[PDB]
Amino acid sequence: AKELRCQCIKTYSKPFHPKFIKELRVIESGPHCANTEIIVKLSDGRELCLDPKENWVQRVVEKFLKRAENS
Amino acid sequence: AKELRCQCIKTYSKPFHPKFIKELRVIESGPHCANTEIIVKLSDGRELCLDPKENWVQRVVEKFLKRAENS
Repeated sequence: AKELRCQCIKTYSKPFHPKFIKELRVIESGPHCANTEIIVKLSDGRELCLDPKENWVQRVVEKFLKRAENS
Repeated sequence: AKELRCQCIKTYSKPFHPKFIKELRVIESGPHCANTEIIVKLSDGRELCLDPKENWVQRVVEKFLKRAENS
């Protein structure tokens, strides 16, 4: 219990399409973060962090849910 | 490329409250699963699988998003 950083320190400043998203990850404020961070994983086997502060993020992410649900 | 099982083979048949949920995980149909599975992680450091086929799942999960977003 000394110093803990959020799971996401930076974000992605480039809107994309869920076509590259295969796995979604959302972590609520934890003992390391006092806020909320929406993480994601690309099929290429990579992991990035999005900022819910951007409208395009709420969209590309919304589509992923509507796509994984309709599947 | 021989045999791959879905990330979630079983599900939870007991509705609960997002109060125990700290991290959410959603994996769309992959090379191992031809469908969609909503995984989740409890603060206790455990991981289970929910079935979007249940209405209470769409609710406790919906609250998590509305809670992590309002935070």
